[PDB]
Amino acid sequence: SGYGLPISQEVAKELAENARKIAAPGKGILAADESTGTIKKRFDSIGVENTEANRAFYRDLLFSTKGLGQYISGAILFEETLYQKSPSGVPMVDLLKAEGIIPGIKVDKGLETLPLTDDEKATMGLDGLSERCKKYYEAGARFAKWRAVLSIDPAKGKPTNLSITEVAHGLARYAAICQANRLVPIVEPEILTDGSHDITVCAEVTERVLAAVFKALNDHHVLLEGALLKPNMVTHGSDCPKPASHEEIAFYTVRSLKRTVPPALPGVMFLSGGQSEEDASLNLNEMNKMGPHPFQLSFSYGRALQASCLKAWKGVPENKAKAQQVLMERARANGEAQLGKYGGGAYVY
Amino acid sequence: SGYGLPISQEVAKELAENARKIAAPGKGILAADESTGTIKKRFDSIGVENTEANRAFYRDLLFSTKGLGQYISGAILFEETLYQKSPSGVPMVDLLKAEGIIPGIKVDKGLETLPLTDDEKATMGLDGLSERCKKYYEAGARFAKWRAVLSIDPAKGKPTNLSITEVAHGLARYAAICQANRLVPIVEPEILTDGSHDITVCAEVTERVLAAVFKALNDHHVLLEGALLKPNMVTHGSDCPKPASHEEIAFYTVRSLKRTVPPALPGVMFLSGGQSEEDASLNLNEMNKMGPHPFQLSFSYGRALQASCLKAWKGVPENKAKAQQVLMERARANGEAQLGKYGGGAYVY
Amino acid sequence: SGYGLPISQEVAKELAENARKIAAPGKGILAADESTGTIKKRFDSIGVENTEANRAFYRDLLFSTKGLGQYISGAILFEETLYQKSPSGVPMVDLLKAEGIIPGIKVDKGLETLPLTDDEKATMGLDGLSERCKKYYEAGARFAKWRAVLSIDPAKGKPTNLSITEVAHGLARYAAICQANRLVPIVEPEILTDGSHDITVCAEVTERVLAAVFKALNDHHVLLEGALLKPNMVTHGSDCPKPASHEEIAFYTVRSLKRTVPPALPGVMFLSGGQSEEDASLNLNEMNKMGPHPFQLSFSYGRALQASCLKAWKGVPENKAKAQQVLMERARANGEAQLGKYGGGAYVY
Amino acid sequence: SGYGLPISQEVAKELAENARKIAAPGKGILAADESTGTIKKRFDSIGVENTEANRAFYRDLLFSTKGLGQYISGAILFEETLYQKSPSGVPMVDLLKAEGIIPGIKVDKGLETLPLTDDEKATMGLDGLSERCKKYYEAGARFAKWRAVLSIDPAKGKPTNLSITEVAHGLARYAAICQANRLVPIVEPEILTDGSHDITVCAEVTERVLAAVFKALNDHHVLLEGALLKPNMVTHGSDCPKPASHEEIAFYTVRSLKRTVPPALPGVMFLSGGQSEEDASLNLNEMNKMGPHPFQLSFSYGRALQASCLKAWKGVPENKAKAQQVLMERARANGEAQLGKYGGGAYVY
Ligand SMILES: O=C[C@H](O)COP(=O)(O)O
Ligand SMILES: O=C[C@H](O)COP(=O)(O)O
Ligand SMILES: O=C[C@H](O)COP(=O)(O)O
Ligand SMILES: O=C[C@H](O)COP(=O)(O)O
Repeated sequence: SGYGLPISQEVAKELAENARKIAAPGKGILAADESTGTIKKRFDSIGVENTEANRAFYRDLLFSTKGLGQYISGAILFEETLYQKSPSGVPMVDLLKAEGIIPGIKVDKGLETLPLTDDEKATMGLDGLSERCKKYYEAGARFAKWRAVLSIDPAKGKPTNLSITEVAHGLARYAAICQANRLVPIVEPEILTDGSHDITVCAEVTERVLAAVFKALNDHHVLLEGALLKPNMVTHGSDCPKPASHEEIAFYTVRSLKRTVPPALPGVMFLSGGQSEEDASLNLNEMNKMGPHPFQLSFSYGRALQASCLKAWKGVPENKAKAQQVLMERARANGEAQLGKYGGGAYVY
Repeated sequence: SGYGLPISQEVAKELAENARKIAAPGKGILAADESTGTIKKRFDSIGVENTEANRAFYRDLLFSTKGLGQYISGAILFEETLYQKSPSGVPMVDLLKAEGIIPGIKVDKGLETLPLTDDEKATMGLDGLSERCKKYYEAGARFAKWRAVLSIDPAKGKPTNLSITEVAHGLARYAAICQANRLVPIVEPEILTDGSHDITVCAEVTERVLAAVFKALNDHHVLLEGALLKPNMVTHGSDCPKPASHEEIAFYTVRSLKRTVPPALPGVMFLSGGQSEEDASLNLNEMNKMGPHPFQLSFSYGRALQASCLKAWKGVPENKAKAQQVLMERARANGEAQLGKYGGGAYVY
Repeated sequence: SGYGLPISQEVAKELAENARKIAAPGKGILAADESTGTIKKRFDSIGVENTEANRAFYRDLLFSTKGLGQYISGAILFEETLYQKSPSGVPMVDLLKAEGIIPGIKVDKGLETLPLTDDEKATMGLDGLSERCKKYYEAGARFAKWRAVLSIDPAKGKPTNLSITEVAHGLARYAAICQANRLVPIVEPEILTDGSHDITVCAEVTERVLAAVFKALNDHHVLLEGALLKPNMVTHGSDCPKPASHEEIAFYTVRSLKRTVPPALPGVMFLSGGQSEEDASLNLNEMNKMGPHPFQLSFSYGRALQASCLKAWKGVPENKAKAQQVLMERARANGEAQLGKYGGGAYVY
Repeated sequence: SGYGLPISQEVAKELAENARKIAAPGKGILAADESTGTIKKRFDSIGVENTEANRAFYRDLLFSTKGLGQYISGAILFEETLYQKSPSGVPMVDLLKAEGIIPGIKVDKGLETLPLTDDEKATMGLDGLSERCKKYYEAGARFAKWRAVLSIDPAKGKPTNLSITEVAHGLARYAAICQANRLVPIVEPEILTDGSHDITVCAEVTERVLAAVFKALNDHHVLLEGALLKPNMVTHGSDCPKPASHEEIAFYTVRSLKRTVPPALPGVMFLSGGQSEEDASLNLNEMNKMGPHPFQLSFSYGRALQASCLKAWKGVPENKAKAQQVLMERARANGEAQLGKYGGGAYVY
């Protein structure tokens, strides 16, 4: 009767093979999909003018790092970069392919307030998405990313039912559209750290959100075997004076996932959401000392892979090698953390 | 806590006043929002080439009909027409204002298949909708329309849960966005007549769909006082050899509405969905002999107001007067039907 | 396919005829279904020992009041009373029939905390309900009542999603079971007045609860034509120093109903929930000066019909006539209030 | 705000420890909770009169089998048996304790048709359940069982939305009540094999049902760490002429679980639902050659553990030893199957 028509075996096999390649042991994702405006903030941190040439130089600096593919399975790109050439004229996608890094593409169109909420956000982008996915696949992308955002505010009842319902609906539609176009969807429901709530509050909210997200994925006929999750870790709020221990973050994060995520999903690729480079590595490492797990626990890091790379680049060209060196140090740290083998650098029901 | 923030009293009052003006006794809506392609079919029925000049001539023929505002409270426009001038150079909106007809604007971006359904449709258009609503309000629109489509197929389980969920979600988001921009949303969940199902099947499906739609409107903080519903009448499927009597259509249609539609909604403006001009009038008339009702039962007709107008125009200019004459005959028929006073032309639980 | 099987036309007609008889103009319900324990509190207010003989005397005092049927369409009984005889040996149901008052029966089994909520309540009683309904119908009952309870506490997020979901589920199951056994279900989702919240908070919560209740009634195939609603009025919380004006209570109460209740429902029979006898009458009267309405707005009062009757009885037999006199005064007041004709005694979006 | 209050750490630890003991490697559950009537059918198969003495003899035959605890971690009892003594006067629970088998208790009150469905069933029993759980815990029970039933009928749209919603609601309420009383809930949503549908239809329906069940468990604050699932295997319908291969049943069953069941659940204890003793063992064995899994895959078998035991007993006393011998043969077979080590006896997206 009215059940989902069967997905194409050929398409399903491609999605599942690529999702498992992205969630490969000892590897994770480099998130380099900062929009034209978000990257301005980054370039401002080191005093660089946001010219197309500078963005091309920096993304070339990242993707032409020799040996990066030992630790990086995929790279999320902004649309500009997907169709960009390096200063030397090499397509960015060809830099990735030479390292065997799978290109991915951010496909949402950003955030808009839900009417009559206290500044809670819907993620836009479904219009034309299917046609965009087709073009992006032809350009070399094999996975996609769509970011939704929720916030915790006990006094205001955030996240409200409408926020959660909207986030889940947008992610499920986006995920099904991606899979119909041969792109592995990264499902990113980010619960922001804003506030002074405890780690146990983050855990409760994360559980409620993921339960809703995965029910909606099921309702929309999303193939978990060919999808990835990119959630927040479970942590104290950012206004808390003391950060939770790495063991605490690891425990509550794994618990929240095991309570809500069906194990057909091949990989959970965490966002770093403002954490320091070293915390992001140590928190992931601590989770993978608790393994083996029913899914790969790994990373999809932007700031946590690039912070020191930017401060070492400083917009100054000649120290490109130094900047690439520190990117490799962080890629190695997080690849080792995926295995629970990172040596440091720099049950509750 | 996490309830809807209060709507602006000033905005709410405008929406409610305009919704009641649109649902005025003895009046209804002229649906003239045929897209550039849908109008080609119409012009083909009488052998007219779909030039911008011909579309402008025909829409001018409609909106410059003297005295049309006695029976027509509002006119739904396609975007082209909202910003168009008549052949004589008068803005289409000024033609409407001269008759005191409120301009309205279709804001959805059409239909797209839901992945892994049997050709069941999502309605697209939320991206940029809020900004479009602002521009359309400045151009003179005071209400909007968004068409969703469902079909009945018992053997295939249509409409499936995913279809209904998607339709309701899109309509609720669209309605809340419209109201945040001072536009009265017409909520159109059209259940197609395709198939050979009985009128009682149409009634069951219509009830399930409207129950879902109105729950979602509530979830999204939509102000029913400043909204309108544009549903199918409840009828036999179009493949049935005998059409249901007008009394039967009237009974099951009113029953389906009274079982699902809260009476804060000011107006139900039916689509004609393929009915003949005379059936559309007689079916509405029969419902309003059953009055008084908790909401206005009226019309938002395209074909049922224009069919004979087109065949009388034939693309030939000079018989503009004849064509306008027959438009007035149908506008009067349906205005009188709104009052249950149309004289004809041409309990089950 | 998987839609509700059609209700029996014969059963549906009986339910709809009896629901409309209960919601008759100028009449309402006497709620006399105080359990054996709840009545102890009442008898304690005037110093009477809760013997079966005293309960029989008092219920006989109520139901043998000459002319009560001019204002009382139905009487809700506790099970004991349904099978009880007056001190003179006349069955209580025969007293009701002699006045043409329809007997009704409370069928829930009281409240139990939902695990891991802050003392939020499920209503129990579905087990054996269908068989109880059959016996109660044979004993003369023609409608039933099932009380659910919610509370407002913004700091604790009450009513929580689980509370609302449970209330709606229990009411919908109970209502469908009643109708399968030829009993009109009174659907009572009582939002308690406890707290210091504003009337606008009560309105928001009442809207959310009723939207959920009526969606669940639809999901469970409940025939609205053969059902009744018994909601709280919309008021300030009981800890507020100033009580809302009668005009304010009337406005927000009617608005909350018209925003959520489909007009196929024949009647809304308010609970008085702690209001004084005179407030209960004046608040209902004010709503029916705002008529005519899409459904009957009337009363299902316990305390608001009996408070002075008890204090006049005092457990002293001989002043049975005085007590019956004051019951008639309150029955007349509320019957007149149903018509908006009570002369007193003793738009916001 | 309105989230679940924290479960008691002491209660949670007990539930999780007992759930893991029940789901112990190489062991599973003996389902001996046949009601007084269901056992009549069994005794009739071999011509035994359903006297309390015969039931006591047979349950004693089962539970006094020497060495049974090597393969049986728990035994589900009917209430009669929980408070029964063997013919020799030993309490049934003491027989279990002597083998280290954990006693469990069936707590539902059977099935009742949902009004206006085509004979789809609600499970009754929530009324008084919490108090029953307390008494059963004092009598020695440490886990409970509640059976819901769904059927597949594509032409009738079964299982309908109402069936699934009801099943999920009843299971979630029951599970939360059990855990509040220190009993591990076995969650049994049995999809019947009735019909001629393919194994892929069973897989689709099983996925939809389990997705709904686990969302409802989350909504009701059920601790997955202290719960167990008892689902149907995924198989062809019982009217199909050819039974699916053991490899096919194993593949689709594991897939349906991994697509819907969060891995915090410690154990999935399959019902045998009419399968032969040898099929039940071989199908489980085939699943555990596919291990290791994110949860224990094991058995909760009635017929598949007792069929030959009954036919060997024949109601004749003296061959008690023979009957116990064959029970041990089947207990060993299924314990070995839990490990994927049973030697036989007697990717699709
Ligand atoms: O974490 C996800 C990405 O950083 C979001 O990028 P964006 O802010 O440009 O949408
Ligand atoms: O009934 C609604 C309108 O006729 C839909 O117009 P459209 O086909 O151009 O979207
Ligand atoms: O308002 C409803 C009834 O007064 C409830 O009676 P009860 O407390 O005995 O359940
Ligand atoms: O599979 C579960 C049990 O066999 C059900 O026992 P029952 O039929 O007595 O409820």
